[PDB]
Amino acid sequence: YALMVSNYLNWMVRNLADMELQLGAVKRIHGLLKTEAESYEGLLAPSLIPKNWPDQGKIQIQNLSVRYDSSLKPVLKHVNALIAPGQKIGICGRTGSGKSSFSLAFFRMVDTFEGHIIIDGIDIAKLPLHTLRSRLSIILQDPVLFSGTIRFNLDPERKCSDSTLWEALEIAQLKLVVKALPGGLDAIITEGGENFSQGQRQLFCLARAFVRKTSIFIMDEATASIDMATENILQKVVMTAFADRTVVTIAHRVHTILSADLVIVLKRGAILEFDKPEKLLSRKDSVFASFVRADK
Amino acid sequence: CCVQIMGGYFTWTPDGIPTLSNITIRIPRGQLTMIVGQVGCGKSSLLLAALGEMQKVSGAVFWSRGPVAYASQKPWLLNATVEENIIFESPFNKQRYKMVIEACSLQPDIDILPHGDQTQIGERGINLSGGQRQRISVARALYQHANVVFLDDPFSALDIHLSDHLMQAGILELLRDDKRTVVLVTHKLQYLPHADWIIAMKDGTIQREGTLKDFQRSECQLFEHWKTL
Ligand SMILES: Nc1ncnc2c1ncn2[C@@H]1O[C@H](COP(=O)(O)OP(=O)(O)OP(=O)(O)O)[C@@H](O)[C@H]1O
Ligand SMILES: Nc1ncnc2c1ncn2[C@@H]1O[C@H](COP(=O)(O)OP(=O)(O)O)[C@@H](O)[C@H]1O
Ligand SMILES: [Mg+2]
Ligand SMILES: [Mg+2]
Repeated sequence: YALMVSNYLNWMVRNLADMELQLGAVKRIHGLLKTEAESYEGLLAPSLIPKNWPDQGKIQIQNLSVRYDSSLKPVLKHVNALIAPGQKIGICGRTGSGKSSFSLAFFRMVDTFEGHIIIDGIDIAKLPLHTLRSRLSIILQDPVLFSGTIRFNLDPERKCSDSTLWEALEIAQLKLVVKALPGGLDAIITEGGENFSQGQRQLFCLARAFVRKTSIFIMDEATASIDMATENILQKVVMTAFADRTVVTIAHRVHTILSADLVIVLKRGAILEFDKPEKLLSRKDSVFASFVRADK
Repeated sequence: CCVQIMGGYFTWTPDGIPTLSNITIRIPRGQLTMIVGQVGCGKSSLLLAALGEMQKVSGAVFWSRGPVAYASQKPWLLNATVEENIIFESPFNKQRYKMVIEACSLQPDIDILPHGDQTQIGERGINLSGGQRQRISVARALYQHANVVFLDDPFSALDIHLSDHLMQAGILELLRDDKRTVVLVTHKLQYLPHADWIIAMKDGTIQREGTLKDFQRSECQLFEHWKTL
């Protein structure tokens, strides 16, 4: 047994060391198991909410004061806007004005410490966030894709028809391309979209948003990656096919915002004389006049 | 006379269809040229191909290779200092350094950084808007000091303020350099009277080239460019 010990004692020590390492790793994972409160449940009844709830889509914001975290200064404050069904209204401006922030103000992506937003009938402070974003839509500035197929890229579920898939492809000017593809919207998008171009991927994202029959949603300067010809054709087709729908448009191209019902200009942390396009361009006093004149 | 192709054929995979077919290229030295077209038309692919990347089925590609400056169609970055990835292993030049930065007009965004210039950024460093990402990518080729400079969609992220300021300051500085040939592409056509040479392509095939006289022969393409005016 002395031989036994002389043999196995050193293994005992070495295994103590190695398991110390492994348990330190386990403790690391566990210290990560501590997670912050996301607050999915909103203090509102789902029974009080009808199924096709966001019917009209009238939106009235007031004194909406947001900030990403509590430590950071408020990024958008003292803003008010009653938005009717208003088939297409526009928001634009220079960078950093908080337009993407305000886009994320709907989905409660931001801490919104002061103020509130009313979707028709109700605030934002009480919905279940899952229910919240389930019944709306958005087109991110950047295109982000999914390793899989067009079926899976558009439909995480399967609760859709290929007819509507081809429809969304067409109204986004993709079906024409896809016809040339041998997959039959069954090819493989590899690693976030390394097969297609920047604008191609942005188009895919647009269409994916377009899969939803939602009549109210928003876009974050989606056309920035898109060239002029497809820009015109796409904005026309989406305005027509969404003649009923209420879309809020961020535009890194004011030439696209010249068509919306209302134009919303953000300078630093609020709107400066949101109005119809014709009035703002003929008054010249708004800085959007300079925005459209520098382009011409 | 510089980098050019005679009847270029190019493809991503040799088993599939040839990406580029019968493309003929020419860029004069010390000239600012642009390449425009449709989305997915094949504009970045021709460029990557000119960078030895794409499997050419056929064609001859004559050069002067050189340490061609480059900014990808999407911004990329290293996991190192703002100054680090901007320098990209070059002899640090305060003059050239701040000149490039004020060209990209990144100084306000550098002030807002916790460590300003010596801020470690990246997948390990701190995240930031793709606008700064794009401006830094452009600065990579700007401060690169390379003879043949190259850009891919440096304007997508930026708004018109920063686009104008960048192109004016930086591109006018490039054309202000003696023979620092710089090639790019764009999604807006307003600076097309500011381009020297032009390449037009659609669906993976060149269409036209030539600044003023070669354009005016097209009523269709030039009315298309005139749709925005
Ligand atoms: N990494 C890749 N591998 C295989 N095929 C690609 C790859 N990138 C692009 N393609 C295909 O080659 C064609 C040409 O794309 P290209 O690289 O020219 O993009 P682009 O048109 O310059 O970008 P944009 O559409 O933003 O102008 C596209 O139709 C695309 O489907
Ligand atoms: N994730 C973030 N964390 C902290 N601040 C942010 C974040 N995203 C944006 N901001 C701040 O919000 C302002 C505007 O943001 P955003 O709306 O995304 O850009 P833009 O106004 O150009 O669309 C910027 O000044 C930026 O500093
Ligand atoms: Mg934004
Ligand atoms: Mg490209």
